[PDB]
Amino acid sequence: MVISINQVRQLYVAKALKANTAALTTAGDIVPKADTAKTTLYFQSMSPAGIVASDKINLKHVLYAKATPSEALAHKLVRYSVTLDADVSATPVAGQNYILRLAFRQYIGLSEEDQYFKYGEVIARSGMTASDFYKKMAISLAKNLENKTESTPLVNIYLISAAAASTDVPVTSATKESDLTATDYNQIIIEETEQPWVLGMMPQAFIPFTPQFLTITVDGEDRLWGVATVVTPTKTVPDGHLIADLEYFCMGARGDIYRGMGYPNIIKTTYLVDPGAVYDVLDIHYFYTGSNESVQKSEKTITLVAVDDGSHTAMNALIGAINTASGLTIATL
Amino acid sequence: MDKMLEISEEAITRYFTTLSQFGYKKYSDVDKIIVLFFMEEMLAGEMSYYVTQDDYRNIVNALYCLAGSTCMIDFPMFESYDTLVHSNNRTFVPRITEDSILRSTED
Amino acid sequence: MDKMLEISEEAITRYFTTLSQFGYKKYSDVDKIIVLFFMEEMLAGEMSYYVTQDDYRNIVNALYCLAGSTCMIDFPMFESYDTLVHSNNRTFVPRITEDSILRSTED
Amino acid sequence: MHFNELRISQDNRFLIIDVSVDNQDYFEDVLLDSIVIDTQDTFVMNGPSDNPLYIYNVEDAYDTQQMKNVRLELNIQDLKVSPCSTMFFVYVKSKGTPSTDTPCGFDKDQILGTVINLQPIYKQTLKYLKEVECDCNIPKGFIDMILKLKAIELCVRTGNYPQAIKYWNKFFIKNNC
Amino acid sequence: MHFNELRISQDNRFLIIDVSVDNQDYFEDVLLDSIVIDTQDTFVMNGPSDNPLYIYNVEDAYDTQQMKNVRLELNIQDLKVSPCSTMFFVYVKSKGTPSTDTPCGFDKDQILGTVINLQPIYKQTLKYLKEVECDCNIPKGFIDMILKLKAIELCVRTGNYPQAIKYWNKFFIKNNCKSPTSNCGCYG
Amino acid sequence: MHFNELRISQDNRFLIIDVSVDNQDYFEDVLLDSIVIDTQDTFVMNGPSDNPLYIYNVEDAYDTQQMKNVRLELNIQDLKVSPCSTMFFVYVKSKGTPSTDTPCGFDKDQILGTVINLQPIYKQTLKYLKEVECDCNIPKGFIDMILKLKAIELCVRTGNYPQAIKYWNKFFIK
Amino acid sequence: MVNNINWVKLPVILDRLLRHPLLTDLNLETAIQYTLDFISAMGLPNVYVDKIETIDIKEYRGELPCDLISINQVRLHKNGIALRAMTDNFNAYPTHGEPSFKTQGRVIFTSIKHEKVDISYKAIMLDDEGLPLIPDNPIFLKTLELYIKKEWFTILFDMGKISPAVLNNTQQEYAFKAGQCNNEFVIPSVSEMEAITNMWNQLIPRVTEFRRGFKNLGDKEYIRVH
Amino acid sequence: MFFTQEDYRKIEKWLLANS
Amino acid sequence: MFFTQEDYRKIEKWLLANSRKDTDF
Amino acid sequence: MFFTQEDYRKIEKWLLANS
Amino acid sequence: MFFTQEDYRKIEKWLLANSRKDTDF
Amino acid sequence: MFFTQEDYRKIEKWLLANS
Amino acid sequence: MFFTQEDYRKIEKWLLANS
Repeated sequence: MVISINQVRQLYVAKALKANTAALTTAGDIVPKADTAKTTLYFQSMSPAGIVASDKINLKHVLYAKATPSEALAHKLVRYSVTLDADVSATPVAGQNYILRLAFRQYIGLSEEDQYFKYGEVIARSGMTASDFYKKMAISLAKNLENKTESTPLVNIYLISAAAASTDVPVTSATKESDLTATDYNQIIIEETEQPWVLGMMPQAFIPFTPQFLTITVDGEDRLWGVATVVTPTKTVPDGHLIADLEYFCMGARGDIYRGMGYPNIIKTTYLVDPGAVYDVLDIHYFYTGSNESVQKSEKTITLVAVDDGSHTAMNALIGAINTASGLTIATL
Repeated sequence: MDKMLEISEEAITRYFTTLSQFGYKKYSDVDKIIVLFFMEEMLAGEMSYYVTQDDYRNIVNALYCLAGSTCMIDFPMFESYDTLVHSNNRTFVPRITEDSILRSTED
Repeated sequence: MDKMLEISEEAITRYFTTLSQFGYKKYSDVDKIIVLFFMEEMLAGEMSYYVTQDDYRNIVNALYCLAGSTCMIDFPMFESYDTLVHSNNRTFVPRITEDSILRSTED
Repeated sequence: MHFNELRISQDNRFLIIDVSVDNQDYFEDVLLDSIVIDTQDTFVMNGPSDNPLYIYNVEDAYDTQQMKNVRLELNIQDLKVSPCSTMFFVYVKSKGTPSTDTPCGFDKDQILGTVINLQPIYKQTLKYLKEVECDCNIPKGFIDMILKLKAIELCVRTGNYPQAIKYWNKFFIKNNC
Repeated sequence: MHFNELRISQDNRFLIIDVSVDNQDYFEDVLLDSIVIDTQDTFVMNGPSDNPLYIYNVEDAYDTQQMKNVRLELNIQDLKVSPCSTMFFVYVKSKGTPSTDTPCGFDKDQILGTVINLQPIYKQTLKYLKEVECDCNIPKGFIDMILKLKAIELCVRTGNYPQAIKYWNKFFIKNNCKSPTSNCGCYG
Repeated sequence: MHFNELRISQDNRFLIIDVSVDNQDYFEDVLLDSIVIDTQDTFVMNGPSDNPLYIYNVEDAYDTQQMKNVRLELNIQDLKVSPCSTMFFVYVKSKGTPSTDTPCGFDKDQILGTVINLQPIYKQTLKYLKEVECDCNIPKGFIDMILKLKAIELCVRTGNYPQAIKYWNKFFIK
Repeated sequence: MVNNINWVKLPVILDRLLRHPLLTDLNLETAIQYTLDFISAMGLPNVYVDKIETIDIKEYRGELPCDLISINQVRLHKNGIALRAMTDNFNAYPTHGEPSFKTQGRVIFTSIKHEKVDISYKAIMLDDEGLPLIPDNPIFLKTLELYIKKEWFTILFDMGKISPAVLNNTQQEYAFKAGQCNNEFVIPSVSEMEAITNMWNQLIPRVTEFRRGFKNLGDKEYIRVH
Repeated sequence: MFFTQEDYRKIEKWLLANS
Repeated sequence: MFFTQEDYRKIEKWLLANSRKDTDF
Repeated sequence: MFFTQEDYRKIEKWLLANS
Repeated sequence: MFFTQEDYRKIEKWLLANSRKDTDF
Repeated sequence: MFFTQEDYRKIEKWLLANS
Repeated sequence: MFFTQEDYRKIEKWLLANS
């Protein structure tokens, strides 16, 4: 991905902490070095082909140094409870055509003028209850939105029984009428899904949707058919794909600005992040000032990234070694 | 009310006590005495039936400008047992050292 | 604390002792007495639950401005056995006139 | 009757009322009736005002010693008032006839409890102490605030609530917390 | 042991006493022996005086939680003292032995509590209340009354009782109030 | 419980702490518990503060009379503080009940010892003496330094550490 | 003023008066009164403390600080434009321009309804006790001593307890030292004479330093070279 | 004791409610 | 809460305003 | 004022007395 | 490190805010 | 003796840890 | 503060004192 910078953004991966210069053996370690007169902080790392350093943070020229956890950088997948509107008709009437329209807004482009509209349709009959109707529409949407021919994963749809009321039964384009054996289906939850990600070229972005309904003419009136209420999210998209494209961008300052442009001839930078691991981020934003008439500021930042294991163990040790060496009060997350 | 009567009786008694010891009271203070007993007369007669609660609020807040204005009118004392910082006499009675799922637990 | 109590009692007792001997105390020092006992009741009441350790630092470092300000308030004395330069009572006991590869040795 | 605890919660989100009836051998027949909340805008001297902030009836909660103890945690933001800049007045009523051996003066059915938020005063004291830490001089505003608080305390303890409202609204109304 | 309610009724009739042993499980065998009421004019440094104002032995009653909590509601007219110009010392004597392992200093057999009528003092303070409003002047009377009260409070809670009587005699012994109307009143 | 030597090394690289328990017969049950280091920034009157500079627990070193005596030598640069402009407060604790025959006031679990670097003071005295050599006049800064040092001594021995830090920060740092 | 106003407490004058056996019944109570009388009769502006304090105007009226004795200027808090004396006889009175003000007691009558105004005013330097604090200039001390001496000798001479020649000598000495003190506290310093010079020599006169707070009364007037 | 108009409204209305 | 005679007199004087006699129908 | 129910009953009782 | 009854009272008043009874479940 | 907020936090957390 | 363990034991001892 391509992000905006405050005149630079440099990233260093904290795969291990070693506390001294002569202990840097594995690639990806970190030692926060500072002198006893608290005037300069800098970070020595073990790059995969040598020891590198950071830029020399003037500790009085710091603006903020705040460390952010792994759950504050995870995208929540929004849901939609699609139900029958009881004030129009509690049970589906036996003549009208019941159509649900899903309105996507960033289907291939980035704009909200690049839209997409997928549908689901049921013709309601006599003797068809509310539960037998939701059994007929989750199959109709899974044969539209979750088929094996669609070019992109758009949404994920589930049904909810009234006995369970929390666990999702997934419906895909192979599920039949006889697989779902429940007489108490009361909603159809449509959930956003994770779009594909190729490192640095196809970043983590999503396709949003809004379920919209057609009319059933219940009594000589074109009443809207349903109501779609947004539920609280349950599934998260983890932080591995964001930091892997964030390290892929920030290596371009200390290294090659191209990454593969021209392929007999690249300088192949070896990366340290795993895209299947969740990470914590500490971003120290400092600046530069000449001690003269030019007191004008040149803003910088150094982003450190450490692995999250659930209890924030690898980042809380990284914050404390910066706290005592440099004398800054970074809040332990 | 039954208290405006007491305040007025005290005020005029003090007024004539001063006129007994001295022969002079400030007429700027006699004006406050006059306001006080006029209000006492009006609220304790056939004119109180026009009084709303907003009128009562305004009347009380106007009368309390007279409270410590002179020696004759004095701040009334009412029966009260409260304060801006109340006491905490609740007792702690733990049960079988039992923490709840998150909070502690008593009887 | 149990000591803000003692300081406040001493300060107000000295205040009233001066008002017994003389008939005047500087109101610039009555201000300090007011601040002192207001702080002590602040810290010995229901408002002692809102204080962090940074707030404790600030409160102590602000109260120490009142320490030698007037005769009513004095510098409190605590039980201390320290000093800026300490005494070295360690003893020297080498082993049969021996040394290490570089230096001396003891028991 | 009497108050067990009457404060605003330390999180500045709840107004806690805990009432109990006196344990006396002549107060068995006395129960609790209702809780009425008033602010400095609606307060009137003669009992609770009309259009009160929050009326509470105790027989709704319970389905007899349960009636003699009541506790509440009223979310202040549901009352639609500022927890910093409000002076809550809590009235309580008995609904009960004490025994005939009641000593003179104890058969008071109604009580009253005043409530203020102490955080703003605490922060003001910390600001003034920080000013004191520089150059060891006491701001006159600090002594003024202390004595104004003492004035409001005297007014409340003496029952002179209207002038207490006057002092509060004039002096302490603009509070950050 | 501790005090639950130590107060004089605002109608200037009743010196209300309500003492109860502390509820911890070392204080079963400790009971209440007697209640001794003493005044500023008959005070002694240690323990109650040999000429108290009123004595009340608890054990001359039902003989166990009824002992552990006691309440007295003395009429002050019977004691033949002024409710407002009198400062009372309430001594409560314990009967028993606390069980061992208690932290020391909790096993205090005697407890003392001071009582005063603040209503006349508030009457005096209300006179100088309005000096708080006026700016450009120090509210000298308000500060003086606040310090007068605080001296007695401080000297009581520190145990410096003799100076507390000295201050009380200097300041508030000439307090005046409306004596309770012996014929009771109709109200409710 | 007392201090044997509480000094900053002459090389300005180690902070020497050598604690011991008193030899009298009724501290036989009493041991040494922990060592907590605070500076002029993190001190609080009521014992050691939160987020201290350096905590030490003495069971960790050993594997009982060895626990009655302890010696530490902390590389000051590892503590990330300035050895020249830092005033260290060294707490110690006991974790032990003395006998029932103790004379009153002697049973105290905690002690405290203040530490500073005497090298800058020595250099200032040498500079002022050099000034005195020229024309044999006493600079007033020298007398001010002497009296302010005596003021900090009095504050330390009376336990008035807040005003002690105030004087230190105001005069011997800035 | 060439010299500086180093402050000392009032009984420094009683140090000096009571050398005279005929002034031994003077007290701090008398010293305070006669010192305030001398401060006012001399009217020296260097003896007062320059203070600035902002107030709000409710409706053509504002509350005045407690210690105010004189107002150097009044200006609008947002614009900074200074105010002038109000010549208008019907300011806040309607029927059926440039802002101004007027001050009598604790009230300032401005011509603006609702605005905040900055007042640069003069007060008295006080002591730790709420008492006046006097300069230690020995000219000022000697003149105040002679003032108090002259008043006390006038009283004694009205009684007939002082020879008229004694009072005449005292009045003569006090008159000369009053002139001396007046000149001492008024004559500009060298740094003040630079301000006066910059004000005086102006090829293009500057006549609008009242709008500002007389900030640029003393700036030099630099002409470009052509 | 002092009644406002609203007190009289309450009393009279509640009496008619019980008649 | 206790009512005395004059409160009752005020209550009756208020209620008399609303009511009439039989002859007034 | 609130006029809890027994106050209304007192008012009824008094009024109904000379009824 | 000795605690008096008052310190325990402060501990009680702090802990009471965090705990509730059976009825409050 | 005196407590701050943090002291109470430590005490209550240590209580809950062992309950 | 820096509480020792034995102080915590004292606290729970005195809290379960009213058990």
